[PDB]
Order: sequence, then C-alpha cells, then structure tokens
Amino acid sequence: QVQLVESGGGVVQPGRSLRLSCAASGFTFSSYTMHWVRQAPGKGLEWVTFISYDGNNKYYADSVKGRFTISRDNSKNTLYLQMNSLRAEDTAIYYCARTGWLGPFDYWGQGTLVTVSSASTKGPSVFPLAPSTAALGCLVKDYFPEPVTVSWNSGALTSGVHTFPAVLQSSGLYSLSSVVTVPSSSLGTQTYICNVNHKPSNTKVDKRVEP
Amino acid sequence: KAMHVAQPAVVLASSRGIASFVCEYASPGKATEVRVTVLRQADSQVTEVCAATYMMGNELTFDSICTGTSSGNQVNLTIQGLRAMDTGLYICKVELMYPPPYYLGIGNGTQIYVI
Amino acid sequence: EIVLTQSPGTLSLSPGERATLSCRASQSVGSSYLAWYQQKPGQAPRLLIYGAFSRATGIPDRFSGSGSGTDFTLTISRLEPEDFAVYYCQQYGSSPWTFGQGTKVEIKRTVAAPSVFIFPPSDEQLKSGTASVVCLLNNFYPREAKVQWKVDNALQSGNSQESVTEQDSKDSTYSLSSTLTLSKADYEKHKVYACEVTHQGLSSPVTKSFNR
Repeated sequence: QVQLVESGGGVVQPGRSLRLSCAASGFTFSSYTMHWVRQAPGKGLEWVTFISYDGNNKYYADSVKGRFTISRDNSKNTLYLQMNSLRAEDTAIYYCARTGWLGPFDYWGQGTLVTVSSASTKGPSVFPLAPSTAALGCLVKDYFPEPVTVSWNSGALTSGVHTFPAVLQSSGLYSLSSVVTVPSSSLGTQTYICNVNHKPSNTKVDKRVEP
Repeated sequence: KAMHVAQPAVVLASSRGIASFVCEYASPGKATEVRVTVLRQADSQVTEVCAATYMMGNELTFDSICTGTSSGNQVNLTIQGLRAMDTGLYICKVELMYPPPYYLGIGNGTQIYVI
Repeated sequence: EIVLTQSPGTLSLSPGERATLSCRASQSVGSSYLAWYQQKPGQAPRLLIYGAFSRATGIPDRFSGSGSGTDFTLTISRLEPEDFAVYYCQQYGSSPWTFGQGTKVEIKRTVAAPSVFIFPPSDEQLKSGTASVVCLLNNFYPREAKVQWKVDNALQSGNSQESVTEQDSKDSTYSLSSTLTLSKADYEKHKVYACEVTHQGLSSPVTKSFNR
C-alpha cells in the first residue's frame, strides 16, 4: 500500500522559515516525481512545486519563487519543502502528491496545516449564548491557533448541534460559535455545558450555559 | 505550440527478439534536457521498460534492454530480449525538463508483436 | 499559464440524478493531460479520472470523462450519497500545473426558511470590555442568505463576520452564524440591536431585535 505521511506543520511567524517532510512507503520512491500542493482555508487547490526523479530539476509556482525550495532524499524515501520568508497568505494545508507515470497526481498525503502569524498561542475565552424549541450556545473567542473542538454535555448531546467554522478577527485571533436547539421544556430541568478543547495551547474549558 | 509525441502504430520484433521504432516529439520551443521513458501498457497497469536522460547533441545512453540514438527531435529506440510474453503496447514518454516550461508528452503507443 | 474555468460553481441535485460538470481551458490541453479530482471536507483530494477518459483504480464506473481541446466534461450517471463533494479539474501536461476553481455538488431539497435567533453580549464579556452580538440562522435551504445588522435602525458595515456550516448530514440544510463586534463604550451608546435576514423561504425579510 502506497503511503505518504506528512509532518512539520504548525505556527510560524512571518519572515521565518519552516520545513515540511513527507515520508513515502509502498513504492519505489526514486522512480517517481513528486509535488507539493496547498489549499488555503475554504479555497481551492494551488500547485506549489515539482521535483524530478533524482532532484536535478525543480519547478515552482510564481507565488513562491525565490522563497521555497523542494528537495528529496531517495535513500530515506523522504520529500521536503523548505519554506523561507513566509507570509500570512502562505497559511494553508500543504499536501505532498506523487506523479503517476502517465502524468496525474495519483496519491496524496493527508496534509498538514501551516499557519503564518505573529499572534500568540492563547486558549479561548468561553462566553455563554444564553437561551431566552429554544437555541443556546457557546461563543469561543480570542484563541490561537486553529483548531478547537467543541462538544456538549461531554458528548451526551449531539442532536441539533451546529459548530460553525471559526473566523479570523482583525486582532489575529480566532472566534467561533457552537449552538444547539433543545426543547424549551428542558430549560431549568437539564443543564447544558459546552466542552472546549484547544489542543495547541493544551487548554480545556467547560462552560455552563444558563437561561 | 503544444507538446506532441508520434510513434509507429505497429512493429514486428525480429527473430532475434529485437524491435526498433522511432519516437519523435514536437515542442513549442527547443529543450536541452529531455528524459525518455518507455512504458508498457497492459490493461491500465503500466510498467517501466527503460529510461534515459539526454542533452540534445550529446548522444542518448541508458542499458541491458534498451539502446537509443538521438537525431534532432527524434529518438531511435531499440528494445532487445523480447520473448513471447512481451507482445503489447509500448508507450513513448518524453519529459522536457529544461529550459522551462516543463512539458510532459505521452505517445499513443506502439503495438510490438513478438513471434 | 493554462487557466481552467469550471462550471457551474455549485450543482444542486437530488440523489439518484445525473450530474454533468464542465471544465474549459484558456488554451488547448491534450486529452492525455486532463485529470479530475474529488475532495470531501477534511480530506485530501482523490484522483478520479486521468487522460480525460480513464478511471483511476477502484473508481466506480458511474464516473466518466469526455472532451478534448479546451472543453471537458465529468459525468456522474447517478449520484450516490458519497458523491456529494467538490470536484476539481487539472491539466498536468506543462508547468505550472493548474487546477480549476472547483465545482461543489450539493444536495437539493425543498426550500426551508431559517429560524432566526439573536443573542446579546453576555454579562461576562461586557465586564471584560467588549461586546459580541450573535445572530443565528438555523437550518435553511438553499444556501443564499443575507444578514444585515441594524443599530438604532442604522445599517452597519465592516464590523461583522459570518460563518456557514456544511450541508447537514440528516436534513441537508445550512446554518449561519453572524457576529457583530463593538467596543463596550460603543455598545452602550445605542439601544436597539437588530438582525434582518433575507432568504428565499421567507415571504419578507425577518428582523429579530432586542434593546439593551
């Protein structure tokens, strides 16, 4: 089984450098050319860079030319992307992909997130969206970086839950909301707690939401 | 203007078990580094026969199975050792590596019959 | 650069129906150099079709490709539940490798109006010095919707942000959350905070509001 496992993603400040790796298994690595492709959040696929079988020929997209370098170590079955002079707009999921012998990108890694930002790693502040069929929720504000996960009543409440994509505020921190619709009758009878996990800052917060 | 690869529809391998065919390509510009790969197509499963990298005007050297000569945009390929199982479709693949742009060219295939 | 333009941007179809997706290239692409990829949210792309017509290994035969020159078509003869997803065409015959901008294949269902709720800033947040007003549009279809914020009946611009869920797994609806952010001092200069929602399932735009 063909396999492409990426590592090295994370948060990096603008202007700095960061190296991604893609470890290949299940095929003769040196017999294939390889690429990196990226996808900014909510956007399409953008080809980044190409490297030939033995690394003697390298091609780059114009948006990264002179800043990114592709390389490969065929004895370690590993592909690398060295990113220099990073910019906010390089923030994206980065995928490695193998070129089929007939040309298409026939296998892709599962991707790693690179966030370019000067913001500091902060857990979120969790404010209630109190009810007043009823809707209630949690506003998970001012955290960095992505992602956070939200559950309700430690996973016992899943029906009618909507956890929205975060937005990036002008401060550089993210905010999301998670809401749930429940029977009006249960207000005062059932307690509603949203459980936020911000794995990048290793923070867990439980917030009880009351009428 | 775009990449094209031409190769013969059919060739008969000799009794010596050697088959030769010309593979020629057309490109918008003039490449100076070219990689030629011979592929075998058999029910969507493709295997590599041989491959060589090649600066034009510097002779094309691979071996053990394929020899080649170069002349302008033409590559005369010779495949040796053909037995009985190797009757099939042999695709000429040409990659123009430098100067940019990179171009990939895939021929339509040569049906090689071995007797 | 060979620019690929896909259409339509979004196809809304019921399960079991036939889907036709177009990819147009700004200059000729050899048929041998055209691929189609499928992508679901949270997953990497998957090769579906290459050489314009050939299915990748394991891709089911309801997927087929056609076309040549500058004009290519991906057909799904009957949509199965797993086929609702984003599809990208790509040319891989010369650098730079380029992709179309994607076509989303979405579940069509009956029109559903949003249920609209508004949430004032919490007391805790106000104590911290900022105010976020949240407007929730719950379980609507189709996706097109407009939220306008009004503060003392003046339309707001540039001080709100929106987010929309993926199509719901059970009822195929969307939900939208919009946040108006004001400083506390500005929040306390005004009385009426209103969220006005326009959507096809509503005979006229609905306003939800509250007073400080």
